[PDB]
Amino acid sequence: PHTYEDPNQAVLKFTTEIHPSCVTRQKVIGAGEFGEVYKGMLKKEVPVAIKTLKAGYTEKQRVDFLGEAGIMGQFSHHNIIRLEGVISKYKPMMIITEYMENGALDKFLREKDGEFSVLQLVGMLRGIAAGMKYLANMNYVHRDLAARNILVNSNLVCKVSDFGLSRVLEDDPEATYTTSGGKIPIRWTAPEAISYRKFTSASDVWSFGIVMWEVMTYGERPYWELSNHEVMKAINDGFRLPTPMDCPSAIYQLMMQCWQQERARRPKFADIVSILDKLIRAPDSLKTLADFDPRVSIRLPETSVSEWLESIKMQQYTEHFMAAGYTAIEKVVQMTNDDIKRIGVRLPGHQKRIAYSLLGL
Ligand SMILES: [Cs+]
Repeated sequence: PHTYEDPNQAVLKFTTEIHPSCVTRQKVIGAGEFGEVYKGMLKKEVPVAIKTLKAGYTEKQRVDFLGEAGIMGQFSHHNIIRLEGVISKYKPMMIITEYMENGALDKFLREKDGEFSVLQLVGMLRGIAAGMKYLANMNYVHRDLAARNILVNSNLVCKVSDFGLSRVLEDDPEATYTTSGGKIPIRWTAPEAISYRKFTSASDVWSFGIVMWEVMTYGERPYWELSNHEVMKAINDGFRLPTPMDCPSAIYQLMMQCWQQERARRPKFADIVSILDKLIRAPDSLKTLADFDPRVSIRLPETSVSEWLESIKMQQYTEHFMAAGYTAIEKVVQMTNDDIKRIGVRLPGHQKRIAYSLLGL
C-alpha cells in the first residue's frame, strides 16, 4: 500500500513507545546519519542497538529519524532487522533494534577474509535474498541495498537494516571513495534509477547483484579506482563488474543476470532465492569456477567473392568462380561440395578448406 510514504502515520501505527528508564546505554558501536549508535540493554533485559538523534535537530530531521522505525516496525522476517520500539516523547530521540553482534556485512567479511567457505557465502546471499523477497512481496522498494546496510548476528544470519526516507542520489561525479552524507551511492544503483529516478524491485535486484559481488570478494569496493562518472558511462556502454576470485560460475552467471540493462529481463527475488537454494542443496554445482583475471576492475562489453576467397588464401580461384556463374555471394553460400568439384577445385585440401569456410556463411 502507501504506508511506506507517511513517516508520522507509520510511527503512530507501527512503533512501540518505550520509556527512557527501560533503556541502559553501555558502549558506542558506530556513527549513524543522525547521531551515535550504542549497544545497551532493554527491559529479563535483552541486548539491543540504540540509535540516537543528535541534539539540536530540525522538526523535519526528527520526522525523518523516527520514520525509519515507522517503516521497520511494519516488517517481520528472519532476515529483516527487528524493531523493539522508539523513544519519541523525551529527548534525545531513540530507535531500539535487536543487537547484531557482528555488525555490518562488508566490514565483517573484510575482518574474516578467506575464513568462510563458498557455501557459507552463498548461504548469506540466500538469507539476504529471502529478506529482499519478503520486502518485494510487501511492495517495499529499498532503493539503497548494499553490504554496509546488512547486519550480521552471532549465528552469521544476515538481515537488511537501513530503512530511511528522503533518500537522494550521490551527486559527486569525480569521486572514487565514499562520499559524505547519507546519499544513495551510484555504484549500487541501477542505470534507470540513476538516469530517470525509476527505483523498482528490479533496481533492488541490480543492487543485490552488486551485493553478491561484495560478498564473493570479502568486502571489496565495486568499480575500484573508477569514478562515479566513469562507472555510469561504463554501465551505459555495457561494461560490468569482473569475476571475483574463486567464484562459482553459477554465482557470477546470476550476478550478471541481475545486471541486465533492461530491468524487465532481470530475475525477480523469488527466482534469486530459488536459484541460491538449489545451488546450496546441490553444492557440487558450485565447484566450477568462472575465469579470473587479476588485472581487471571491469568486464568489457559484449559484441553485437574475392574477399572471401582471399580470407582462406584461395583468391587465385576467383576467376574460376566468375566463369562458372558464381559471381555473387548469395549463390556461393548455397553451393554444394559437388558444385565445388565441378567448378574446378580438384585438390582435396582445397575442397576441404572451401567446405569448412562455407559452413560458416
Ligand atoms: Cs505508538
